[PDB]
Amino acid sequence: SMEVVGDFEYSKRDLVGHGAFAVVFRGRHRQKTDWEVAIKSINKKNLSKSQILLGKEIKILKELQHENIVALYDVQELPNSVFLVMEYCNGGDLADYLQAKGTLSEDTIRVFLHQIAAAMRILHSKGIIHRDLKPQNILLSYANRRKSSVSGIRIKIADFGFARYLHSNMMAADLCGSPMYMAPEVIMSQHYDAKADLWSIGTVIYQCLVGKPPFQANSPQDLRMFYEKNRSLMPSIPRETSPYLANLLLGLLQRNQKDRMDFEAFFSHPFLEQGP
Amino acid sequence: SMEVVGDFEYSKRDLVGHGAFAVVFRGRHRQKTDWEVAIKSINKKNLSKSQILLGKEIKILKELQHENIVALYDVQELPNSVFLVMEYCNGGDLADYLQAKGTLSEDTIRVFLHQIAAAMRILHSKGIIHRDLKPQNILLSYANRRKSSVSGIRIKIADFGFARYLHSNMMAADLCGSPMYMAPEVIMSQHYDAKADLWSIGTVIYQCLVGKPPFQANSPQDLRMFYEKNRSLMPSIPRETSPYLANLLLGLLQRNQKDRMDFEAFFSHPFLEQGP
Ligand SMILES: O=C(NCCCNc1nc(Nc2cccc(CN3CCOCC3)c2)ncc1C1CC1)C1CCC1
Ligand SMILES: O=C(NCCCNc1nc(Nc2cccc(CN3CCOCC3)c2)ncc1C1CC1)C1CCC1
Ligand SMILES: [Cl-]
Ligand SMILES: [Cl-]
Repeated sequence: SMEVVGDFEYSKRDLVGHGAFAVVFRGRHRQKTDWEVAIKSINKKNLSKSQILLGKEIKILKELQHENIVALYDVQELPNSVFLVMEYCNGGDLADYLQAKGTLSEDTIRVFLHQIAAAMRILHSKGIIHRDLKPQNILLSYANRRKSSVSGIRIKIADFGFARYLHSNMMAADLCGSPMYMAPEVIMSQHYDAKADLWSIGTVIYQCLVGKPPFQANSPQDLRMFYEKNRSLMPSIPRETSPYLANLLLGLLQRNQKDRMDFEAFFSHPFLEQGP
Repeated sequence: SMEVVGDFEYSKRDLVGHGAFAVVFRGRHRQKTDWEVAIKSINKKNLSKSQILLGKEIKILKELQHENIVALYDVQELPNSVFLVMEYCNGGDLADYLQAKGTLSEDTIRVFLHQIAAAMRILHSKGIIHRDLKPQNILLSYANRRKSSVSGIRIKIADFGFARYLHSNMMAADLCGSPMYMAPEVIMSQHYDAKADLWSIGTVIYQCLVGKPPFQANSPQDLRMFYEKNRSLMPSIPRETSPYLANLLLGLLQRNQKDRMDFEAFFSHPFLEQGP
């Protein structure tokens, strides 16, 4: 029993992930059957009870077209559900890759980070923040399943469900007329969460290096309060960590956004600029 | 020549406002012709080139149903355009009312502010900020055109095109799974623009009292830079202003968001709690 979604199909058995409002299946083109796809099914009624808008991810994925961001191939609307047909990542997620490898070398981390940074450059230039980056939505794709080493992995960022747009300066003036009544922080495009992804990336790199996240907690409750109470945190960096990677990690893992490394500093951090 | 929009109609001659992506016409129910409506026409192609999502205003207007917020009656989608059929405000905007009256008494300001505050309470409870409040989208409605004095005016907030949702604490955990990789400012719901509307309201009240906005500028450019350069501003309050209204104005018109009065303080400000 295959479900049909435009020119594609999937089995409901082939679940490859899910969240509150969506499930994702491995599927394929119905005729070009070696063209695998990831089909995301969103329940409309469940979604309208959140603040999440239905067309946000669609629009973002079209605007973010790039080799380190999952592609969107088709949208199919039904009475109850919307289907997004997107790029399938045949390597699964970074979480599983880490479980299998334990910890990554600094050389491997550098290669992955170069790709994550490329993704982040395209988000940055469109004023998009992801806000929920984690090993579960940083995905691995192998172009040939023969080339199965690090140099055959292409990283692709997924799940923009919790993402948001940041306006620029005239992005406020150009559509909202005279700004005379507009709050200064809106006119000036001041955004508390503009560096959210940089923290995330920090936690992920740290976990690649060390084998655990830098600040664990038994629940969402504990982690909120731990971050509430401790207004300044030092992650534990192993002594063996190269000086520049440690510098990068401590810059990313700044509890206070204003003290956190910004994108240009991240993109041009000396750890990232290397040869082999 | 009347255009038809579901059970309603309008003339293209009866333009009552516009912006970058929309025009609004006075119209009416086709059979109950004394039921006036405001019909907003949005060009789809123009809109998709902005960051603005098409269904945002629709969803917000449904969630904000309230007597000081324009109602949404119908949505009609066409190949090129979406039409929103909304509550018509037969009194026009506050801008025109101010042009005609010059300046308002403190008693009148108190009555208008009570209604604006009621609107703000419903936004606040749904975590919505408007971000572009101004005299042009704070509208006047008269239920009987006979009762034409202040006590016959009902204030209604309009144009949520530039509005945004703020998540709550578990609004992050409840949909985005484990928050272990999530930025602290995202987990904690820290928002630079959470008080944007309070500044706006400040500028509007000030203009009602004084007859001009507190910080004029020849362009959007000047106003941005003036706010960039001057990190602390004192609005000029007339000596005749009642002490508590002056206090309220200076609390709202804080250039720096962190020093600005918050919603609960605004809603319970002693100027607002009065009898006649
Ligand atoms: O997209 C989400 N999470 C990311 C993981 C699931 N989605 C994807 N998974 C994948 N592939 C995948 C993810 C996890 C596991 C696997 C299955 N493994 C493949 C290799 O090893 C065998 C099993 C494959 N590719 C693409 C995608 C996204 C839609 C474009 C959210 C879950 C609701 C949306
Ligand atoms: O909604 C917008 N701006 C607010 C003013 C235009 N819209 C409205 N105007 C009004 N009425 C209105 C506004 C300005 C002028 C007038 C015309 N006057 C009526 C009384 O005196 C005679 C002329 C009437 N009512 C409702 C609405 C909004 C859609 C629900 C934006 C313009 C693109 C969206
Ligand atoms: Cl957004
Ligand atoms: Cl939003």
